[PDB]
This record gives sequence, C-alpha cells and structure tokens, in this order.
Amino acid sequence: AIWQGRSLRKPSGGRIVLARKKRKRELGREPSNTRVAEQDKRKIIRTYGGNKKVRLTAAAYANVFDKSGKGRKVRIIRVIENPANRQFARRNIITKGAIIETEIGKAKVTSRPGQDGVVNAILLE
Amino acid sequence: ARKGPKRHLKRLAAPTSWYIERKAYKWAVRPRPGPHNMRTSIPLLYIVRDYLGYAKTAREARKILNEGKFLVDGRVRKDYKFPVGIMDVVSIPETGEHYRVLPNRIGKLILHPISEEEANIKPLRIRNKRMVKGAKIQLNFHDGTNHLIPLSEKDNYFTSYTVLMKVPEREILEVLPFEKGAYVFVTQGKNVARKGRIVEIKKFPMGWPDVVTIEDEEGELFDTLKEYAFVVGRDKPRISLP
Amino acid sequence: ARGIVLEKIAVEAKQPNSGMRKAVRVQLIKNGKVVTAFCPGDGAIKFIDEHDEVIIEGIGGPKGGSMGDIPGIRYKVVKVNRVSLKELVKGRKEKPRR
Amino acid sequence: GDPKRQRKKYETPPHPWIKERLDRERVLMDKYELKNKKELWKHETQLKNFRRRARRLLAARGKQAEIEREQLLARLKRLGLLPEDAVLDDVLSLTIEDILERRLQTIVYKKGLARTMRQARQLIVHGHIEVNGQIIRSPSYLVLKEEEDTITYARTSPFANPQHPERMMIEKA
RNA sequence: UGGAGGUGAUUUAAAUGCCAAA
RNA sequence: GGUCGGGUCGAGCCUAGGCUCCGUGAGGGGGGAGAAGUCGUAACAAGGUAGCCGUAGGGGAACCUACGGCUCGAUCACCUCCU
RNA sequence: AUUCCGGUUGAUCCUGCCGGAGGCCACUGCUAUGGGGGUCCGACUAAGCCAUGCGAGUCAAGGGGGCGUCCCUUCUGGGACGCCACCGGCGGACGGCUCAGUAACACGUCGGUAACCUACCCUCGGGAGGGGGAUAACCCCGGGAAACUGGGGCUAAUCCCCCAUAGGCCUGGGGUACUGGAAGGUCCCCAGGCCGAAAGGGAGCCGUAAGGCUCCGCCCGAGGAUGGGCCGGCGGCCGAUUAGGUAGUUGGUGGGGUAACGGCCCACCAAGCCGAAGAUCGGUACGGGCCGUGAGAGCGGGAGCCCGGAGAUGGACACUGAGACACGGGUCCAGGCCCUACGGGGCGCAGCAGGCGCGAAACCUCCGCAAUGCGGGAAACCGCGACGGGGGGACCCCCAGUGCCGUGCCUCUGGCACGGCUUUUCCGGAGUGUAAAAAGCUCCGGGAAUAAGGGCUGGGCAAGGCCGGUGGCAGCCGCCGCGGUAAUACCGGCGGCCCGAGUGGUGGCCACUAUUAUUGGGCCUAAAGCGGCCGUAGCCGGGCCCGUAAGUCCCUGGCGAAAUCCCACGGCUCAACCGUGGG
Ligand SMILES: [Mg+2]
Ligand SMILES: [Mg+2]
Ligand SMILES: [Mg+2]
Ligand SMILES: [Mg+2]
Ligand SMILES: [Mg+2]
Ligand SMILES: [Mg+2]
Ligand SMILES: [Mg+2]
Ligand SMILES: [Mg+2]
Ligand SMILES: [Mg+2]
Ligand SMILES: [Mg+2]
Ligand SMILES: [Mg+2]
Ligand SMILES: [Mg+2]
Ligand SMILES: [Mg+2]
Ligand SMILES: [Mg+2]
Ligand SMILES: [Mg+2]
Ligand SMILES: [Mg+2]
Ligand SMILES: [Mg+2]
Ligand SMILES: [Mg+2]
Ligand SMILES: [Mg+2]
Ligand SMILES: [Mg+2]
Ligand SMILES: [Mg+2]
Ligand SMILES: [Mg+2]
Ligand SMILES: [Mg+2]
Ligand SMILES: [Mg+2]
Ligand SMILES: [Mg+2]
Repeated sequence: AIWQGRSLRKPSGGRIVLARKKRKRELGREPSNTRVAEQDKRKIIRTYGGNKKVRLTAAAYANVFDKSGKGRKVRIIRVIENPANRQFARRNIITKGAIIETEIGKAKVTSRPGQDGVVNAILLE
Repeated sequence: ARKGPKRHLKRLAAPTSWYIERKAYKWAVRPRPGPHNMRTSIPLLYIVRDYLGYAKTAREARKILNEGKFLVDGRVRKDYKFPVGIMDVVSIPETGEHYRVLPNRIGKLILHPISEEEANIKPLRIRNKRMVKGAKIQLNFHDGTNHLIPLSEKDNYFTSYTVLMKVPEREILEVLPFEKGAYVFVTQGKNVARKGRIVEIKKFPMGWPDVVTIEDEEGELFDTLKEYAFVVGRDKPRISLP
Repeated sequence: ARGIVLEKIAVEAKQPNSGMRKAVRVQLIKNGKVVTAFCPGDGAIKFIDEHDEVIIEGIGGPKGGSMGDIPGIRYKVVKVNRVSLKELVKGRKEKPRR
Repeated sequence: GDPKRQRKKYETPPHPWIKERLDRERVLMDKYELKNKKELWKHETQLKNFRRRARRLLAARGKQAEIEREQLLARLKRLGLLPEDAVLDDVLSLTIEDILERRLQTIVYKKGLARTMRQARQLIVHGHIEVNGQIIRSPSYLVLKEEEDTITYARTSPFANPQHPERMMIEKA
C-alpha cells in the first residue's frame, strides 16, 4: 500500500534496482482528514510493538488557552485558513497550524489531531 | 535472524571470556537476560558442571539446581541459564564454601575463594542516578539492580562511587568515593586485573570518555578508562583480591 | 564430452610426412555441433561403427589446440560404447553388443 | 573464503631425474633401509624447517625473538641432536645423517638388539620392543635423549628370555 | 693511410627448371 | 457479512510506435590451407629499365607512367670536403 | 634452490614466442592388503519436476467431561487410581536448506540515536475492589462422492465483556531537584481534555474448626539486560566503438504518516543536484574472516566451517502476534500437475532419505534421543531427519604390511637349496568397548601362511647400439623430429629406469616470465618518439631567515569475534588431531 522505505533515485539522478521485498515495518497508513462536524468521532489503531494511537476523524469541540494559562472547552465554528494545503479551508480540514474560529474568537491549532485525538489551540489577540 | 530473535548459540561463537572447549560439541548454552551483560558473565550450568565438577552431565546438574543447593548473592537460583558476573558471590552452604567471581589477568572469569564473613557483602558501582516520582533518588548499579534514597542525601552519592551492600537484605553500610588516592581494580581492557591508586583524571570535549592514571604497588604508572576502574577501598582494599 | 558418430574419414599428414590418419565426425549431444576426432592406436578404426556413441577429450597440443602433423583436429576418442578404446586396441576386452 | 585443508608434511624434488641427487639418495636408502623415497623426504623437510627457523632468528631482535631462540635450542638438544653447550650458529651445520641416526630402527640396531637393520624393523613392527615401559610400533619414531637407555625387549615378548634360539643368534654377533 | 659527399655518363635481343633426392 | 455510491493504489491483458536478440536465407565478397590445371617473369647481382614512400591515371595478372622525396643503390671519370 | 634446458643458420651472436621440468583443484583409464583423524561427497548444466515415509511440540499443579479398576457405605452416592479427546496457555518468526536476485549504506571498520520498538529474564516501588456473558466437550437430528459443513438443547475456567481506582498521552502557565560535553529529556505546582489494569487463581501441610506457612502464579511504574530498526565518515570490479544525466529531480516553508528522523508522501516558493579525479548506461558477480601459488614485491579464487545478506514455482497483497507480509499458515493473476459420482476439490522437497530429467560430473527410502542444545512443564520428564551412531565412495592428511636370520651354489645386485624364527596383517574364540551393535584395544589356538601395480626406455631427462615382424604402408610425435627392406625412435619378446597402494590422460590457476617491469623491461638499424610547434588541468620545481604543526617520526589509552597460521609444553602408542600459554 503506502511504503516509506527508501527513494528509488540516487542523488546524482541514477535509478536503483530494488533488491528485496517490502518489509511490514516500513508501511504507512491512510491520512485522517479531521473534519468539522456536530459530533466527535475517533478510533483506536493498534501499532508496532502492540501499542496504540487515538485517531480523530471528526471534531466538534476544542481546548483554547490564553497567555495567563487558563483553558476553556468551546465548540468549533469553521476553519478560516490552512497554510498546509491550498484547498483544506474550503473542505474544513483541521491540521496542526490551522486557524479556526470559535465562539470566543480566532485560535491557532497546536496539536496533531491524527496522532493525539484532541484539538488544542492558542487564542489569537 | 530474518524474522525474529535468536534462540541458539554455536560453540565457535561463544564469548571469549569463558573457559570452554570450542570444538568438543556443536552447541552452547545461550544465556538468559539478567543482571550483567554478555561480556562479563557466564551461565550457571558451566559453573556447576565444568568449573567445580560436581556434575558430569547436564541432566544431573539440573537435578542439583532444582533442589536449591546453590546461592548467588544469598538467593536461591534454579535456572541453569542464569548469568553470573563480576563481583558476585557464589555460596554452597551444604559444603560450606564461598567464591567471588573475578576476571583473570588475560580477561577470563575465575572463582576466587573467600572467607564466610566476607561473603555477606557485595560492592556495587554507581552507574547512573536519576530523579523519580515523589521526588526521590534512584541509583542504578553496574549489575542492573536499583536502590532508592531520600532527597536529603542527594549529595552523598555520585556516579563512579562504590557502595558496599549487605546481601540478601540489600542494606547499605559504606560509601567509597572516587577521588585521588582511592584504591581501584581494573575490570576490562589491556590492563585488566591490575590494581592500585588513582593519581590523575583527564577529560575531553564532545563526549569522548575520560581517562584515569593509576600507580601500582611497584610504583609504575598506567592509564585506563574511568569506567573500567572499580573502587574497592580508601587506601587499602576492603575485600580479598588475588 | 559425449557424442554420436556420423561417418569415418581420413586426413593426410602435412609435409614432409606421409600417411593417412583415421578420424571420425562426431555430433555432440549437449548442443548438436559437429566436430572431428582422431582415433589413436594401430588399427583402432576397426572398432568404430557408425551410430556408436563415443567420449572425446582434448588432443593435447600447444595452447590447448592441435598437435603434430595433423592440424585441424583438436580432439581424440577415449571410450566407445562405454568401453575404453585402449583396452580394445590391446585386447583384454571385447566390444559390447557385437 | 575457503575452510582449512590439511597439507602434506614433506616436499618433493624440483626435478625428478638428476643423476647426482639420485645417486646420493640411493646410497642413503640402501644404508638406512627405508621403504620408499617419501619417507626419506619427510626427514629432509624436518631438517630444512630447523634451518629456516635459525636463519629467521639470527636477523631478529626484540622480546619474543629471545624466547623463541632459547626454545629452539632447548628443543634441539632435548632430541639429542646438539651438545649441552651449543649455540645458535651450530644449528646451521646439521646434516641429514644426524636426523636419521635418531630413528627408532637405527637406535635398536646400534644398541645391539638386532643383527641387521631389517631385523630391527621387523622387531619393531611385530611389537617386541618397549620404550620406557610402552610398546611402540612405528620404526620412524624419533627417540628423545632422556629415554634412550630405557629401550629393551618387551617383558611379554618371546625374546625376553636368554634361552630363546633367535636371541642367542643375535647375541653371537 | 683511411673515409664522407656532388655532377656526368654506362652500344640490340637473352624466358623457364624439369626429371631425381624419396 | 451482502448490495449501491465516491476516492485512491494496483499485478495482469489489448492496440500502436520505437530500439534490440535468436533461426533460416536467393545473391555477392574478400581471407586461410592444399597441390599443381594454366598464363607470364614483378623482386633478390647494375636481377638485365636501381629499388622503395606519398598522390593520381592506365592495364589479363604480377605491374607501367607522371610530380615531389629517401639510400635501406652497382661501375667508371672528374671535382669538393676531411683524418 | 632468489635455477634453467630444447627449437630460426652450412656455422655464430641477438630479439622474441612456443614446448619441457614444480604445486593445487574438477572429470577420467588401468590397478588396489590395514588402521586412525578431519570443517569431504547433485555447487558448475536444470532456483528444473517430484510417488511414498518422516523433519514442532508440550502442560492433568488452568477447566468441565467420557471410560475403566478398586475402598466406604452403597437404592442413590462419595472417594482414590489410571487412560482419552475437547476448551485454555506457551511455542511453532529459532533451528535446517540453497546462492536466483543485488554494483547497493549489501558487506568490513570506526562512531551516533538527545530521533526508536522489545514477549520470555533481573532489581526496586505499589496494586489485586464490584458485576455480567457465551460456547467447545456432551445429548437429539443431519447434509455431501469426497474435501468439508448445518440446526436445536446443556455447562466451566488463569476464556470474554463492563463499572471504579491506579495509570498513560496531548497542549498552555510557572519553579529550578537530576544526568550529561551539551536538554524538545527526567522531577515539583496549577489548568483544559482524551485513552484507561489486574487471575488472590492453583497445589501441599498444620488446622476439629477458625486461619496460618510454604511452592507456582496475575496487573501498573522506573531502570537494566537480550534481540533488533535507522543514520554518518572511510575501504574494496571491468568498458569511451557508452559524454552529457536528472524534473519529486536538489533545497526551502507549512503539514501528513511512522515505533522513530527523513522528498518517506502532499500543498506552495525557488533553480538547483551529479560529471573526463569518469556521471549516466551496459557487462559480470552474494560480502568478509580466509584459501591456492610464489624468495619476496605480487598474481588468481572466494561452494563445504563461522559471522552478515537475500529466497521459498514467477508477479502482486493481507490476517494474528512482542516479533512475519510467515519454506511443512491465508488471497488473486500466470503456468504446470492430481482426484472426481462431473456438481466440485486439492498440490509445488532450494528439509532428511529416495525417484525422473540434464549432463563429463555426486551415496542408505538405516538405528537413537544415551551425549551437546532448543521449546514446553513446579518437577520427574516428553519431542526433535538439529545433533549424535553406523552403511556406500581411490575426498584430504597421518602411521604400517606384502616376511626375518644362519650356512652353501649361481650370472653373486638377486635367485635357488637346506635349518631355524615371528604373527603387524589373515582365520576361529574370551574380556572390554557401545543407548544397543559394529569398529578399536588386552589375551588364547593355527600358520609364511592371505597380499604389486602403473608409466617410460633417440635428445630435453634416469634407463638397450639386443632379438623377431612392417617397409613413406601401418603407426609414433607436448616441442625438436622417426618410418622409402640392415628402424637403439612404430608393433611384440627379453632386459633396464622412475615412483610405489598407487600410477597415467584431459581441462583450469600460480610459477617458469624482468613475456606487465613500484622493487625491475624496452623504443638508430629487430615491435615501438605524435610531421612540427604553442599552451589549460595534472605531475615535477633554485638559495637564506622567522612562525605553524596538516603530511612524517616517537610514547601511550580504546578497538579490529572465534575458527584458520608459527613456537614450546601437555593428552590419545608417537603422529595427523585436541587442550593450556606466548606471538
Ligand atoms: Mg562464499
Ligand atoms: Mg625482372
Ligand atoms: Mg627491375
Ligand atoms: Mg601508360
Ligand atoms: Mg635467420
Ligand atoms: Mg538442482
Ligand atoms: Mg524462518
Ligand atoms: Mg547469481
Ligand atoms: Mg475501563
Ligand atoms: Mg566477489
Ligand atoms: Mg554444498
Ligand atoms: Mg539421494
Ligand atoms: Mg566426483
Ligand atoms: Mg621396445
Ligand atoms: Mg641419460
Ligand atoms: Mg611459457
Ligand atoms: Mg623484452
Ligand atoms: Mg618525430
Ligand atoms: Mg616518425
Ligand atoms: Mg627548494
Ligand atoms: Mg602531524
Ligand atoms: Mg581471531
Ligand atoms: Mg601418551
Ligand atoms: Mg606430542
Ligand atoms: Mg586447538
């Protein structure tokens, strides 16, 4: 499927003939495009070594922090912009570094929803 | 090891610090994970069978061990794969004999007879030191064991010091600092098994290990790595050494 | 190598020698090529029949090639129908299947 | 790479047909009653090795060189090939006849246990000779100096009886 | 004594190698 | 677990084009051995027109001729330069 | 042994190549008595195809059942004991086989991970509270040619699921307790969230009972150990009758994904990156420790034993788990093959033996878990074509035999005739040996009895100027050369020489060879100085003074596994072989 082993091109531009099959420990997974929705939705992934990841697919609330160190749980209205991809803002995709608007103002996301399962943001003045 | 961990060990690939005949058979005992590392330990089966000679075959060696006839650091060991390493104490109470495991002049492990009174203490080198939850200090020793001390005594212990521990109760009774004039015993390297007093310490940039200079009884000076120097006393050894 | 005899021939010696050297054409089993093989011995050609199988090897000249007064021949016959030719020439043995 | 292959312990002549060498070796073979040439060649190789060790140690210096030098001298005079006060240079004057005199067959012949070399060989092979309380059946075994005098008839042999008809013939010489 | 160069000339036609050595 | 929709990855299969390998192959071309069926005598002596290199033309075939060059060219007479 | 000898002429001296003479490996002709030791035997062509048997199990001290024998009473039963399958746990990812692919961070070596995972094992610090559920086994009925598989009833657990607490992870604000060369690390205090444990189970005694006292166990946190993942610098093939190559290509910014860093993958912004010191492309190959040869400098190979890599008919892709995209587990395509009642269903020995095919080219369809190890078990133990023991084989190395003595005769080396002796080896027994056998070793009885071939014979090159055949015919000949009716050279007899349980033929590598030349070759007439000159990179570069310390020299720490090589001593009778030390 998604393989993250090595590049098939040398830095000089020459090609490389693959010399072995793909190992199971080198595979990736489908990206989780966290959307804005009415209700939150998450799943649990069993990972290498028998560990776990919490993957968030739909988000409804957020944790917003101020410079004083206090936090509040508020719900998300929409995504104003997203520098990661040119068309994420239209589709309401939340990633790290996106700018979202809430009921108490604009905020910037500081966590990785696909890896942590929660949305954390800092308030913009 | 294409798909997973190895479980076997050929005779020709055995660690070079054992006293073993490398061509007599095909296989050797692969040691279990435990206290020391591979380079400084040997499985208990070879001590029971080849060193002391109390058993001729492996089958009757296991029958002896399962009856709890052997003590290592005052604790009964039944596993024949258990690793026994530097500064350990091997006790047979039924015959009333005690040994300490020490490296040779060429780097091989040997058993040094000791008195019964000395068999109750074991020296441990402080290998690392860290903070742990509840604000306590955890000491990690050279053989993998751990100890806890309160925040009040944080200045009485540093890395490379030696602690004399009473076994099997595991109760501290003495701390030997690492400084000029201390008595040390070398455990690895070219100068293994030489002993003496510390003269100088040197340090280097960018993570290279530091070096110490030692003067022996005859007055000769030699250098070695700091981590290979094992403190055993203030100005005289506190334990019997060959 | 092992091969099958196709026909018998004779080759003239080079100057200033005189005589006819008896040889055979052999088709190799492994790849189907056809080579020429010399038959050593006095009257050895009488033990060879067409469609027999033979074992051949190098004749032993300079640089792994031909020798003596018969250039163009690089091989010699060693066995005939799994029987040593030298024995047949000397006696001591009879050619199988007549 | 390749694993170990066991190698021959002797060396063959560079040219098989040299008249002078053939004559010399034939004289030796007749005198000492050896079975085949290779046996002779074996002893020759031994001699050469000793010399090759002496040449290398003369041009050497250091700590290991002295140890090997004294070990070579001690080994050579333990076999009875050198006197007790020899030095390294004396190694370069040994001959092939010196080694052949140390064979068990020759020593049995010289001690008077047999009338002839061939009889000595037969006595050794059939097991009538004991060396230091042990029976050895190899006629080419080299005898150490320390055990030379303890060589006799085996205590179970028929020859260990002065009334034996064949022993009396041997004593007659 | 022995050497190195230069310029002139230089009167018809005249091919082949068998047998043997073997 | 079945059915439909959407997105993405994908071995294989078909068509067209371009390079490349193997097997045959009418016809053409020199090369190497053999021993003589044939026509001449070009190279070796001044070899009977000194031989040879470069370029060009001609001829059954070795070969011949023209311009420039070399000595790895024989004989006589004269001249020049040396030891 | 730091080496020469034959060949161009009527005769001579050179250059130069061919042949002889040595070692090792593969195939092969003829011929063979014995023992011991070792890492030898379908690698070269076909990583081609495979009939049959075996190559991975274990736990009754996790749990309910079935069957049998006994003791107590027994209507009924309860015990104890022994077998059997099933649920459940751990293992099956190691070990074993082969070298197709691969010119690459695959391998060797020094370093890094402060950028990561780890069931079993060791030490220390804590915890084990409250509920719920199904189903195999078993009974009733079955379907299908078989491979397989349906419905209903009933039951337990160290089986599965919930609630609580502990705990884990993310982000924002403070404090400075730890390690370290250096903190996106560890520790303490607030704040918003998400995820979220456990079996006090089993066995035995003292217990009237109550309850202890041992043995094996379950969960969380910190560290170690074991096994790995990833990264960097340096080192090791051939081709210019392959000269330009690359466009996710090279770098930046913002993200995703991963156990983890990274163009690993996206969106956007730039024009970079490699190359005559050989890029790109093509050829041939698993890498190393090592092995063969040589006085050395070198040249050639890298099947067998150890360490690392890769593969399971070819090409793709997933489930479970600590670990796999899994040789004796699963799915699809391609291509072979097998069984069917014709509807369907199965199988790839590059595991041990064994068969077919291909070839010049390679063994028994054997015995054992007694030793060495691995998995399981509290333990006694059980299993293991790994490993150990034998069977077949001119695989390699070591030690022996095929008689010895005395007196006579001969052609006097050698043979013959008399008299005597021994038993390695051979034949028949006893002991020991071995898991059981067989070999081997110690004794006893008989008896010289049971045991020599292959090549060569003109020169090189040791050995006949003898006899009989053939007659430029037949034949020999590594090279030079013999044979034309008086052959030391062909065929045969009789002699002789070399090596000897071996000795010859064919192919390959090293030496020979200073015919690849750094040590250490040549270029007027023998192969070879560009038709001539100018100049870029490279290489080679005048004298003195001061400084530096990269090259270079000396001393000293950490490394370069074991096996293999050399030496002394020790154990098998000595040796080959093996152990302890020094290199
Ligand atoms: Mg290899
Ligand atoms: Mg003419
Ligand atoms: Mg002319
Ligand atoms: Mg004309
Ligand atoms: Mg000439
Ligand atoms: Mg095959
Ligand atoms: Mg495997
Ligand atoms: Mg290959
Ligand atoms: Mg929960
Ligand atoms: Mg290679
Ligand atoms: Mg093999
Ligand atoms: Mg077989
Ligand atoms: Mg073979
Ligand atoms: Mg003859
Ligand atoms: Mg001669
Ligand atoms: Mg040559
Ligand atoms: Mg030359
Ligand atoms: Mg010129
Ligand atoms: Mg020129
Ligand atoms: Mg200068
Ligand atoms: Mg320097
Ligand atoms: Mg080593
Ligand atoms: Mg002995
Ligand atoms: Mg010895
Ligand atoms: Mg050894």
